[PDB]
Amino acid sequence: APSRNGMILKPHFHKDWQRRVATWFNQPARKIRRRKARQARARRIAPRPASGPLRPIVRCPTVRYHTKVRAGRGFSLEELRVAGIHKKVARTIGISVDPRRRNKSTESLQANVQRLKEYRSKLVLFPRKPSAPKKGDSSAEELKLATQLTGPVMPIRNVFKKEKARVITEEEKNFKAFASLRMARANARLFGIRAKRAKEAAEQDVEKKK
Amino acid sequence: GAYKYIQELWRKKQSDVMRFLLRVRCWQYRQLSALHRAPRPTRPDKARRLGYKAKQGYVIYRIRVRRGGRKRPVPKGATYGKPVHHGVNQLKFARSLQSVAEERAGRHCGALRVLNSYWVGEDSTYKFFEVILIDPFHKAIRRNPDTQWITKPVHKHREMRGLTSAGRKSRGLGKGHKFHHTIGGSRRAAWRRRNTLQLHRYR
Amino acid sequence: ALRYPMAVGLNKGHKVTKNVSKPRHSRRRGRLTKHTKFVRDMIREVCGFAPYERRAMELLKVSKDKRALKFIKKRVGTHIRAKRKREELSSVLAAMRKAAAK
Amino acid sequence: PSRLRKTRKLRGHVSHGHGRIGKHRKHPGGRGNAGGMHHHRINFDKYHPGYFGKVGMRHYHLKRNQSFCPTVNLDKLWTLVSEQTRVNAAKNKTGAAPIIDVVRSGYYKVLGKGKLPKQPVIVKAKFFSRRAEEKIKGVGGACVLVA
RNA sequence: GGCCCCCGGCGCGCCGGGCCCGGGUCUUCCCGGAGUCGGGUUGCUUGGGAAUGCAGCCCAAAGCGGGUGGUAAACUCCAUC
RNA sequence: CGCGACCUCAGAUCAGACGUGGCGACCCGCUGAAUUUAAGCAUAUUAGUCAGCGGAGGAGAAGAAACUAACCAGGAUUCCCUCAGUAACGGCGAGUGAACAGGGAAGAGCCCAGCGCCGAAUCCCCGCCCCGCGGCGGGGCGCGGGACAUGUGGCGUACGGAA
Ligand SMILES: [Mg+2]
Ligand SMILES: [Mg+2]
Ligand SMILES: [Mg+2]
Ligand SMILES: [Mg+2]
Ligand SMILES: [Mg+2]
Ligand SMILES: [Mg+2]
Ligand SMILES: [Mg+2]
Ligand SMILES: [Mg+2]
Ligand SMILES: [Mg+2]
Ligand SMILES: [Mg+2]
Ligand SMILES: [Mg+2]
Ligand SMILES: [Mg+2]
Ligand SMILES: [Mg+2]
Ligand SMILES: [Mg+2]
Ligand SMILES: [Mg+2]
Ligand SMILES: [Mg+2]
Ligand SMILES: [Mg+2]
Ligand SMILES: [Mg+2]
Ligand SMILES: [Mg+2]
Ligand SMILES: [Mg+2]
Repeated sequence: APSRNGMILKPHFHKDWQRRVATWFNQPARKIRRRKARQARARRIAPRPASGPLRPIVRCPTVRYHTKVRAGRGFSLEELRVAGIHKKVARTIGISVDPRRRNKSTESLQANVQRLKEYRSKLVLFPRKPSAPKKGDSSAEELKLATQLTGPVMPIRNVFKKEKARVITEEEKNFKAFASLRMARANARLFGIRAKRAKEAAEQDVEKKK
Repeated sequence: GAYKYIQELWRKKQSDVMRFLLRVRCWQYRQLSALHRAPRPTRPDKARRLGYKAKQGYVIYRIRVRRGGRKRPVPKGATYGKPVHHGVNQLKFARSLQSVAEERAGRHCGALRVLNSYWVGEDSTYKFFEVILIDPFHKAIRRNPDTQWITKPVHKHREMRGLTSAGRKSRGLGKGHKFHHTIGGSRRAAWRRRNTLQLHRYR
Repeated sequence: ALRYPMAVGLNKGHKVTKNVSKPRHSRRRGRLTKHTKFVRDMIREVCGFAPYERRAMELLKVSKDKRALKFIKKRVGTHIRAKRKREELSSVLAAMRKAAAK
Repeated sequence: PSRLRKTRKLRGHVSHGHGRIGKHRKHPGGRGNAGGMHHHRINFDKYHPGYFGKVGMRHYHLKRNQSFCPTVNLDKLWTLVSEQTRVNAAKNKTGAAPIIDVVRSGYYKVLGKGKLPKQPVIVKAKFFSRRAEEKIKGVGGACVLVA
């Protein structure tokens, strides 16, 4: 029974929940296990970045996130095609490739080509045998580093372009933003009917002739 | 190639030809036992799309299944309980008849490992099916690398666990908004995830 | 007179240049192929027509074509499938009519 | 700390602070929010006016990020930028006015609470208030729409 | 820290086999899983609400089609598989 | 009234293989209550929960979009944090109740049928030799059997592919 003021509150402890309580006494033991396993995987992939493969830059979806930029899942085929890396090979040099990515705008594409180009510059492809054929880099850039790269490879940093102080032309000052927005709202709202009434009026003008 | 023709013909099931044949087949099948090993696949085409291959150690049992729904096995009515659960007549099994068909083929030939099934006709009383089976221990399967996944012992009794194409469908899993139940492994697992008090160390 | 890009209204959103890539090969599925067409109609002269199809042809002959569609919708399911079927049936019926007149 | 709790001080006394006329029985009201309409009604309708009843429109597949629009007041607009933009300005003598990209700092709308210091600006933002616009103009600045 | 066993795992040599295994550029061809989808339905199920998912029964497809696009339907553009 | 092909079917203590029961903490498929709550109760709730049956593995299941979205767009599955006790359901009462985005753990992608080309170019079992043999394999040689054109193998599968 409720007594004088309080949130009329609904707890969800009506099922047999104590049968399915999940404690976290693992977690330290877990955290270590991951960490060992992590250090092992590094050591196995000896001069290769611990990170993984290189991954594309990509914008988030939705109005909310929109402005931010992450690492994506893998580079698109167009981006590999333009960079000039054979897709089947790109996997073998540590370049993530997804093939389900569309590519809508050319601003996101050229950026991601630039990424791969830069990667290919600062990559040290070892030759297959110790005897050195084409592609494989010099023994200088090899002895000076068979070094792993700690952290994510060529990390993405969401960055801003500084706008210098303008002078405010008599035109910026002239603008009526709030009004403009109200107008722009109503024209989206009313576009469709306006077009139907105009289509009606056009039919009335043609009907007047016959 | 002939298979594409055959395929398109079999889609004309209301046609004069295929209706004639289906009636004659279905008569014939009805005049045999509920489980018999067909010497060759009634539908060669279908079998190939489902993964049959006309080499040794692929088998095909044609299995009959009784049709219609599932009346609640309780004496008289007497589903004693709240009158939500009073139903006995108009209620319906979760798995399909085709799955039941496979499951029975699987039951019978324990060594054999159910791959996949297809349909061959339907009377009022029965349905008919054709379950492609495989020996996991016949060298021609064992040594062929592309099949030798079935010889692994995780694939014991696919049909029993809800893992053939048919018995997959009841589980209610596909990508996208039309699912969510089954957004872990399976129906049961999501419920499990959703009804765990995760009780953290520090809270 | 100053056209700032807006987050709301008709020609809204961030103004970006569009690349016009090759459309994915996945998108061309169901496109009727010369050889598949031949197979399809090769079989429509073996197997012939279904019963409901035949009944609809008889309605269409009579020029009672709404009742034909009402029938096909109840039979097939949707409107759009029923309409697409009724056009095929009317095409078939026409090519018979052209074939008879010779 | 049981040490500190009340049951330590109740030891010895019979009723354990629950009285002996009426006792501590199990669920004398009913369990939980039972009786919202009957027999607990007064509490509900003098501390939760409007619990019972529907109202307004349903909305099936609500996704919150569509309606994302975090606001900021003129009150503290200059807070978004380093003091030395607001200082190199009221100085300079070009009549420059520094830009304030509000969307960079994580606010989409610019509403209009507060006094804005007499010091020109260019406020870039997704949305503006009417008053926020007006105040900005009165300072001798320019609102700027961005997508 | 030591010695002794054994076993693993990886490094080099020899033999036996297999193995003549690319990429871009322009042309000519090639292309998709039916009693399934979809509909009606009844019963269970779901937060899913003029049907979230699974079922039985009846109907029962197409190929610039088909599916999705969280309010039933028709017209219409788009998007997306 | 024979002999011979094949088809469909039998029988063998025929040669050689496999399956059967157990365990069940975790896992997959079915099945499925009622105490209970609602201060009564029938829908609801308890709960797709206990009991019931089935089948597994060292994990299982899931998984390479008939996906999300509606953005300047993301890009298999699983797991955690969040979303969120929210959108929604509900004698709109009791009560119940997800998903996308965002940040992480991890990270890996592939193969058929078909359509086509290639003298079936493929597979299984026999038998003789050389090695190897306590996870029955390699190489060679047999007019030695059989499977297979009612389609085996190489190329190839939507991220396009072939010539
Ligand atoms: Mg990582
Ligand atoms: Mg009840
Ligand atoms: Mg289905
Ligand atoms: Mg007290
Ligand atoms: Mg007492
Ligand atoms: Mg009292
Ligand atoms: Mg329910
Ligand atoms: Mg709608
Ligand atoms: Mg067992
Ligand atoms: Mg009660
Ligand atoms: Mg009571
Ligand atoms: Mg009672
Ligand atoms: Mg329930
Ligand atoms: Mg149990
Ligand atoms: Mg598995
Ligand atoms: Mg799939
Ligand atoms: Mg997802
Ligand atoms: Mg909150
Ligand atoms: Mg529930
Ligand atoms: Mg082939």
